[PDB]
Amino acid sequence: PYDQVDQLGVNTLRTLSIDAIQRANSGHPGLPMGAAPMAYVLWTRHLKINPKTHMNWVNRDRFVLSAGHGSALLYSLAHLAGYDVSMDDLKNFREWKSNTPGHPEYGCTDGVEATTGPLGQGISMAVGMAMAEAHLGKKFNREGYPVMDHYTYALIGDGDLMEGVASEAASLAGHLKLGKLIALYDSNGISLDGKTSASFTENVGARFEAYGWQYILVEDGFNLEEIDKAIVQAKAESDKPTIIEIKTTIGYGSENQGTHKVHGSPLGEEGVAHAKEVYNWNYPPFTVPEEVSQRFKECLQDKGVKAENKWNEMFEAYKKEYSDLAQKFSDGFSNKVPNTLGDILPQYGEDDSIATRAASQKAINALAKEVSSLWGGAADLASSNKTVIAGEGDFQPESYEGRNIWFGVREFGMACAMNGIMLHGGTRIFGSTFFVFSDYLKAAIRLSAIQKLPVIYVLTHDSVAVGKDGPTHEPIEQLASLRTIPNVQVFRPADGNETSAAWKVALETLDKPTILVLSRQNLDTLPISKEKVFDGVEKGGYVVQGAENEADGILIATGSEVGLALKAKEELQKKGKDVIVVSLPSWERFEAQSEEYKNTVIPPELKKRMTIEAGTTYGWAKYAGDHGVMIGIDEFGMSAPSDIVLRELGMSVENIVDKYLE
Amino acid sequence: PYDQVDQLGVNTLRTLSIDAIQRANSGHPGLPMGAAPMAYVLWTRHLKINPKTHMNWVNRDRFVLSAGHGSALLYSLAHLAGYDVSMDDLKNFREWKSNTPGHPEYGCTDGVEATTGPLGQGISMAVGMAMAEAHLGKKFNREGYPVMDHYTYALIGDGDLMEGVASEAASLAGHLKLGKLIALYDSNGISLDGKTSASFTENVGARFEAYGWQYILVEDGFNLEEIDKAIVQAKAESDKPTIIEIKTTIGYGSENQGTHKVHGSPLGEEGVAHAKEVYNWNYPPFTVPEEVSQRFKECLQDKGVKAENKWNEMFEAYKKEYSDLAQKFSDGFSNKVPNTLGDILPQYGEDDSIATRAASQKAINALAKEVSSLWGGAADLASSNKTVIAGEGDFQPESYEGRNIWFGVREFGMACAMNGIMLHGGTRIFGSTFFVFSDYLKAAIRLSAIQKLPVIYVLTHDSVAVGKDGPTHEPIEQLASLRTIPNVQVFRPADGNETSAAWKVALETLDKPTILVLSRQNLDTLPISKEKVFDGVEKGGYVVQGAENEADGILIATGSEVGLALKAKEELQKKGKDVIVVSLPSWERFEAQSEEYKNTVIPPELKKRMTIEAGTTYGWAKYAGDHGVMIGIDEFGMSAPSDIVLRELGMSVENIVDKYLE
Repeated sequence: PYDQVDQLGVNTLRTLSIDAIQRANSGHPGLPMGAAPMAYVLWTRHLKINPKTHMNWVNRDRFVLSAGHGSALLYSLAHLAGYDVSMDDLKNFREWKSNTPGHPEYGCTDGVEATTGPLGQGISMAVGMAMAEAHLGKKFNREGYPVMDHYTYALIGDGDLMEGVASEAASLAGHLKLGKLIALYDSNGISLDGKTSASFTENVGARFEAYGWQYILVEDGFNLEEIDKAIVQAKAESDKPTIIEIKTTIGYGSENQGTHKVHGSPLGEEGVAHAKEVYNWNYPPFTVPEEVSQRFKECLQDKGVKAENKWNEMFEAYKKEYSDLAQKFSDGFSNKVPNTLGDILPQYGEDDSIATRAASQKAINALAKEVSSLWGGAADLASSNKTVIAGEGDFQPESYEGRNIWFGVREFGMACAMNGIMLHGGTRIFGSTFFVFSDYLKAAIRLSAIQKLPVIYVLTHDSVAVGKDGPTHEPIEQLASLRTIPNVQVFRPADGNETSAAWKVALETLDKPTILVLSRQNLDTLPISKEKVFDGVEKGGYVVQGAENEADGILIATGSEVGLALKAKEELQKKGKDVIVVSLPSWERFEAQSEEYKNTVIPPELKKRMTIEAGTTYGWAKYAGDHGVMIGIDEFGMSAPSDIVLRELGMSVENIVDKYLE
Repeated sequence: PYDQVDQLGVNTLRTLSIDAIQRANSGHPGLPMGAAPMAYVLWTRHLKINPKTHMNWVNRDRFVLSAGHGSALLYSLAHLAGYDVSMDDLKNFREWKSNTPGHPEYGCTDGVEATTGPLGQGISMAVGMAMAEAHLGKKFNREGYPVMDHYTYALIGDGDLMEGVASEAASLAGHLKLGKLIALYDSNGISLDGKTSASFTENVGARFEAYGWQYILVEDGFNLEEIDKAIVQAKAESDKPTIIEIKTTIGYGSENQGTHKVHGSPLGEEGVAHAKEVYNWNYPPFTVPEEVSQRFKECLQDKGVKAENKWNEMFEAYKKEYSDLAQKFSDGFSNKVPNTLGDILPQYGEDDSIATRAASQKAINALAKEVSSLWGGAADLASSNKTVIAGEGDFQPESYEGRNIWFGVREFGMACAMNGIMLHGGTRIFGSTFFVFSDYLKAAIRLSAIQKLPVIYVLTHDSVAVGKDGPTHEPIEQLASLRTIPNVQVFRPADGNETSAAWKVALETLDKPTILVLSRQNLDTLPISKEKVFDGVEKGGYVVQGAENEADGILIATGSEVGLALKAKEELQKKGKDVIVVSLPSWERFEAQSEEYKNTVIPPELKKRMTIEAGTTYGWAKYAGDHGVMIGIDEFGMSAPSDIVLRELGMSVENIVDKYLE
């Protein structure tokens, strides 16, 4: 099974990682040193990948380093395995423009499946990848045609297991019985500040068992043979996901091994030498020994090529027997969308009154028949958010084809799962909760943005118009929270047509997440054509009603406040004041337009402006100008009837009119 | 033990709650109906409180309804118990300005210990309350003087237990062996969307046991006697916190009992009648029966008065035997602070170079001797944040007097615990993590703000200057995230004197949380006096260097960018341009100043302005104006040496100078 060359492999990982860190004079040597043994066994015997085709083989096993600080080990693996990470790349760890950055960045480095610096999120994404494999397998697989059949692995440490979000992900994964998911827990009794037993002395195996996982202990984590065995039993147990606790010694080889001092700093030239002693390692820095290159070739590369070719062959047969199906399987992965979205989506007449959450629910159902790769759910708020895909089944172990995911009351875990689902490929995902609770998943939105994933977030109950549930349930600052996240687009639709148009844009946008911000209360339909609303929303902002002749002023608004501005336009047309009304459903989309376009919507030279949005005024001075007035809410709300809360916080016609006139 | 009158009590809670909800035509009747039995047993036999003194008795048992949607039960209890919640108040549930709002609001209603609409946070705050009781008891208690000796209870449901943050809190509570903490779990198999088994089928008892809690099952949750017994065993087990799982039927009495339909909506007049049938209840709406009033008086009120008086008597003896101690015990609760803070805190000379995280560490240690009620810790980042209180001990079961809390990698649980610590009273708490991970605890900051708690958040590693760790670890949008939260103050100190001044302000501010945003890299000391910096920081913004005569322009900056602006002032004084330099360490504090003061710092009439901050430009147009230029970063950062990242994202002198001149 395992012989002496293999140990020289383990130690090649150790040394590369440590040399990389030492040359950068920056990085985290402890995990590489304690976890090379486990990573070696996995990558050489148990990872079904083919580096020769980079990350394009859709049925490769997926590996995630959730303990993202172990990056130097991941790169050393990617290099040994044959990905486009060269020795020179390892020598540029943490250097400007390198493909070997401080924490792993998906899209930056060949072989890196996920961006994982932030703790907890790596494993919770892996859970999403595993849900996707299960979903797709059940939808597409057939007698003799295992088209979506693979494992999901996550390497995790104590930090991951302390984070709430990894609890939410593990509970959800246990309930969904994701038997193809396996976690390798590098259990070394050390976190950054010191002994883990200063804060974390819980029984991890038992918790995991309480979730419906399988727990396996490997007491000797430098025993390659035992790790292999544990992974084999993890695989045989396909009714349950499995966590393998692997007892290791952090910083193995340093005088400081087993202490916090090896967690987050280079060893220094002395400590690198001392570890090389203990390893009986005599090679110069940044050398791979020949027998190690050859063992990886043997174990990993050649096996990978043959499994991909046997999958390509099996696949060509699939596509001939089950033609229409395999075409959908391909369209899933390539994100094909129909040209008729504009016709498929619901349209609203000038008399319609509908809440944007309900108009979103109607888009979802109209879309589900035509975009067959679309699935999603709510964080135990499908009935409140309105995010049931009617008659399309529930995603459960006995029905992995069901398209309605029941995330439970797990906002952050939901978001991270959606990231994994999208890293996996093959579907379009959406997830809903209340906008005020976007604070709970904000760090995952951040990761959607970094990783450029077109996750769709459906955030309902968007303002103090929520009413009786009171301040904790009434958003104020959450638009500012999400608009500021780079590489996102936030749409706050003003009626049902804007809401349909926002969903179309969300389907057509493939390199950033789209966030839809939706009302609880009914809103009137804007008095202009479908054609113009769709154009305007595709552009992020547009004129809803111009001035007959020369404009006295301009009202710029979003969401539910656009109807308010339309009313204030009427009241003001009396008093002798003819104002423009602009809807600005997305700041980000609006600013990506030409200066020419933007000038047509907000006249650079017109200076009597009012901005109106039920949320903080922070940021609005940009459109309001030195001379403008900002109507907004910069205080917590209250528990009262909707109309009273709005009136009292100044989201009224009378207030907008008075403020424009004073 | 329990007799027929008691059951009529249980049913008074049920009916009041349901009438309250029905009249409001808004609210959540399911939990009240299924959990009155448990709440009755607790409040009448096991809650050591005295309503006659409201919430002023510092050693009362603390009760938290974590399932905040059960508010109508909480108010019915507060009313029956004798708090200032009248029958008329119950008739104004969810009505404007009522003291009976939709979800419970601390500070709004007599008898309400915590604001708990957002799920997970109620129990995690309770954990903090329990840590405070343990801390204070160990510090102050003596032979025959149990001055801080009481229980902490939390009533929780399935939603709480799905949330990550309640896992972080339960793990931490298990590790700290908080034996005075008891949770009552209303386990009814139902969440909002449907059966809990659609998403949540884990073994809660076993997880809780894996944390180091005691688990007790009460299979018949309408058996008053069994609940009582379980609470008695929970109390006898003082080595471990205890969760009591109480199997109930949600909406008991409705045709719809045991379904999701009773979770979040009124029953309707029909269903209220049908529940009253099942209860054999013949009274008119909003009636308390006489024997019930008398049983509460008997069980709860009179016992409460005698326990408080016996504590007052025991206390007067304490204060005479242990005088200096009991004076500190009182100063703790009243938030007394010395007048010499300004002298105690570290001061920096014009040559000093220090990172604001390190200057904060020095303030912490200088403060700890003089403010004896100050304790705190880090989310497994004490060594990175710099939040070790030197030589003041660790907070652990064998040393509950230790003042350094090891929260582990539990940002959100840390924050919520700090809220509970502050609701409890008796200390000043601070907690640290990396600023980029404030996203993880943002919902708890929100609750500090709502509840007006002067929690201190120490957020380090504030910008892309972090460098090699790369984008996931480099804040961009997080200042916008926190500045927009109503009722907070965010300070981004520009040197060590501003950092000392910010800590003083944080101690003196008692009605909102203070957030300190701190640098990783060293910053130079600002070239002006201690006196002027302290004045300026107390004011939120101020002039650092004026123009010799007439100003050509103004540079307004924060944090580390103030030193940059000072350099650009030198380079610009050449080219014939004399500019003002303003430091704006806190927007919120600055805007609370008079218009007169603000005009002296930022001249209303001067229009050549540049704002400079290493983070998003969103919001800055307010100070920059129509004609100004905003220097900021609106993209994710990169993994590279600190100085290169700053240069490339334009946080340089050369860029500020060119931009001011073009």
